[PDB]
Amino acid sequence: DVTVEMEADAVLDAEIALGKALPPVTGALRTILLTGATGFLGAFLLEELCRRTDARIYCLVRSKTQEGMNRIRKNLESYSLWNEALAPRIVPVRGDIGQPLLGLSEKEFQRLSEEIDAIYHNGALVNFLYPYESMRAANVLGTREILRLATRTRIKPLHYVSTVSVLPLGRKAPIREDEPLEGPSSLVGGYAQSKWVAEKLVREASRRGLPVTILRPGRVTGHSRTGAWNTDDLVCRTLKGCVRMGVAPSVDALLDLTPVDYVSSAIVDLSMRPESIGQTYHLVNPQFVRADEMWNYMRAFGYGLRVLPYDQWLSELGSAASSDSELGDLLMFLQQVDRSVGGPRMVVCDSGDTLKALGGTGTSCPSVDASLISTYLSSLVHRGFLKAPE
Amino acid sequence: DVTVEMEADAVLDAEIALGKALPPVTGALRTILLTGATGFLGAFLLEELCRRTDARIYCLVRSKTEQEGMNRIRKNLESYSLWNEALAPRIVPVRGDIGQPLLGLSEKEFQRLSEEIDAIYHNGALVNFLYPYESMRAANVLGTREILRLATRTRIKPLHYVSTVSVLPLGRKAPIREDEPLEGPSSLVGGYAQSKWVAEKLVREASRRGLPVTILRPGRVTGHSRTGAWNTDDLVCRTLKGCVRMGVAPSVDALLDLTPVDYVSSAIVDLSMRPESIGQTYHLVNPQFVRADEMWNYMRAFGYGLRVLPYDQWLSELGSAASSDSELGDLLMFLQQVPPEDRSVGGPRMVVCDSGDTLKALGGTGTSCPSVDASLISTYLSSLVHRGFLKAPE
Ligand SMILES: NC(=O)C1=CN([C@@H]2O[C@H](COP(=O)(O)OP(=O)(O)OC[C@H]3O[C@@H](n4cnc5c(N)ncnc54)[C@H](OP(=O)(O)O)[C@@H]3O)[C@@H](O)[C@H]2O)C=CC1
Ligand SMILES: NC(=O)C1=CN([C@@H]2O[C@H](COP(=O)(O)OP(=O)(O)OC[C@H]3O[C@@H](n4cnc5c(N)ncnc54)[C@H](OP(=O)(O)O)[C@@H]3O)[C@@H](O)[C@H]2O)C=CC1
Repeated sequence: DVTVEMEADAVLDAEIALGKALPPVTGALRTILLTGATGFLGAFLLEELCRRTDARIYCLVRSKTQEGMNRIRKNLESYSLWNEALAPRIVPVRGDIGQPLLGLSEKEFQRLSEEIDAIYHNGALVNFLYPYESMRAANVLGTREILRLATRTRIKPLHYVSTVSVLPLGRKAPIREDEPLEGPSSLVGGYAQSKWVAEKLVREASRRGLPVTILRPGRVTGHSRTGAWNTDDLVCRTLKGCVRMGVAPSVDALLDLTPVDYVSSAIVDLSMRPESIGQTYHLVNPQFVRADEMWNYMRAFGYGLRVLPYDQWLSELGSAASSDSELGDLLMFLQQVDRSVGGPRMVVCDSGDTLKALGGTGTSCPSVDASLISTYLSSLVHRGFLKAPE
Repeated sequence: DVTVEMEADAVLDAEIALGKALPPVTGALRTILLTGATGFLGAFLLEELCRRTDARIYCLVRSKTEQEGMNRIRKNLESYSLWNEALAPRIVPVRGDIGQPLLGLSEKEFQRLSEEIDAIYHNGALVNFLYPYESMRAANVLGTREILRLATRTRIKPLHYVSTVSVLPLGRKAPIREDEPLEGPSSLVGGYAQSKWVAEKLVREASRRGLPVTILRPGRVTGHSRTGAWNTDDLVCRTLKGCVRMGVAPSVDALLDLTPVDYVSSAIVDLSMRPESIGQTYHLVNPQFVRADEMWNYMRAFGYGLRVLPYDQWLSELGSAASSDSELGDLLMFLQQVPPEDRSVGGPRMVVCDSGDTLKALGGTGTSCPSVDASLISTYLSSLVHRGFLKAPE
């Protein structure tokens, strides 16, 4: 039972504590550690942090070197977020969070525990096929070693990127941001299981006096103006799927789409508030969308789409899968546990405390309308992922 | 559930029968239809048939033009050290899709094929262990249905059908004999097993209706016993590279089966030209079982270090390893999908067959199954190292 190994992992080592660590900095941030800079959200996080702060962003990246900066640079460039002015703000740090001490020597880790003022832990292995064991190192031990730095030499505030996937599916009443964490058993998939464990670890460090914010994004999607978006995204995969065979599923679940520019603005905004310490926030769209509505938006852009019950739609996918290898790659994702006629289940959240904490900021989630979809679709079209609607 | 789809599908359409078709050739074969000439066994089949008959081999191949299909065929055999340019005039490439009605031919092309072809070796099939039954319904079931339609169109054509030992129930007290009929659908795991089960049900119905058919159930088919030739996309090649790469292997209960392709090829051709074979079913599997630890000993002997762990613990370390390793992750997907009974301590179950009826049929042919030993495994690994699939040892 995987649950037996999760519980054991959710225990934080006794020596991960404030102990005799010097107090957190009270002035402005001078140096920040960000993980996941070569990823989707990390890119907009990195760029947002350069804009809203004057701190040097230390970016932990997997690479063979000065090769880290190029990975970072390329990543931001793929989203239209890079300028040369960013280069001096960014300090790549060669590492691997799936290793002890983030893959640094004892000597390098000690130096880091002295230079870093605050931590934005965004890095994680996101994979919807792999079992728990696959993501144990990066997600569980990665977070454990983050807490180890956060408490080493001098206290460092931790802004932790978690997911709403830590909450049980198949629930009518949205989940409030203050409700405590449930059993490990209520969870499906190795990713959710790993993030569940990680958040347990973080909550333990918080209860032990480390200054921590917990941010649970929902389904994060493209930048609402430029439409910049990760095409390796399952949502993106699924979109091409339906397009290319001209049929979409009916699902009774309410759909959440949170543009990444909101999510990243929100993270920075909430991280800058002393009131956020100890708090959890659901960074999801305040406004939910229905299945058929997104289909309407997509027809309007020009793509034809027959609408089928989810079940009958997976069947057609199965058949088509024997045709395309990309369509098959998507079939593997959808062929697990949620396959019935009303679609897959998915969590529903309240974002009350978030909307409240952000009411005084210029940070508002974009609304999901036909205009946003067109921004997204046009982007995928112009970038070659999709063929232009006839 | 899918067994209900399976059962509906195992029903051979009414019109697929003998009726007014001219009887089968009784003279020498003039033309042969071979499916799957771009695949592994088909390459060896094609070479056996070319060597052992004087017929022209019509190879149904997926391509944009005929000359591309010929190039596809050509390249395949060469990858196995099977090609020879004397074979070119022997081969008649045939553009089509066995997952399409009439194999992807027009009514006119289909009628003309139904006039030319004297016998059918149906070896083409979608072999995929991740996809569901619905993904392989087209090639395996309706593909087989359409071949049976060809075999009964205009004039009768004997069919030699490559099935698989995987249509057989797993975990049974006795090695399944070639004589026992098919069990129900419910006890087959995986879309692949399920589509082949359906396909064999179809072929047996046609048989019952009087179509001359041979049913040939290969076991796990492996590299050529002398050259060591083998297709790397193979799940057994896949698995072996894994264990090598991560320096550990699982200890399993199951008796393993290894059948070199050159024995399968030859036995299929052999049995097919025996008139005693019609209506009969044969199990082309290695008569001698090998054990897990035996196999690990042969590869250590070749030079590869291998720790031995229990399947579940080996499977767990595979999980850990797949974090950074796409191809490791890829392999992990195959094994995680197997039902709990075959993901346990002793590892995956696997079927055990008898090949008595095959031995007698292949009394004196010079055709027998090579043995599994360090020597065979050395031939196998040298090839893969040479092909560059494997890094050499030490
Ligand atoms: N809709 C969404 O995408 C959601 C995201 N989140 C969370 O946001 C965070 C970012 O997700 P997202 O941007 O979408 O995913 P990405 O896969 O695009 O980015 C993952 C980042 O994590 C890095 N990473 C993974 N493993 C390691 C490792 N062992 N060592 C160092 N770096 C590593 C990756 O570096 P590398 O390039 O080397 O792989 C990459 O930069 C994650 O924690 C995710 O769980 C939460 C809810 C929803
Ligand atoms: N260990 C083994 O290999 C065993 C194999 N078998 C059976 O042997 C036969 C072939 O096995 P194997 O050689 O290993 O597999 P391969 O995948 O190597 O060969 C598959 C062959 O089938 C062709 N094929 C698949 N789909 C189509 C299609 N829609 N139209 C035309 N051709 C198609 C392929 O052509 P293309 O290249 O264009 O895809 C290819 O020529 C199968 O019937 C299999 O069930 C049975 C037991 C064991």
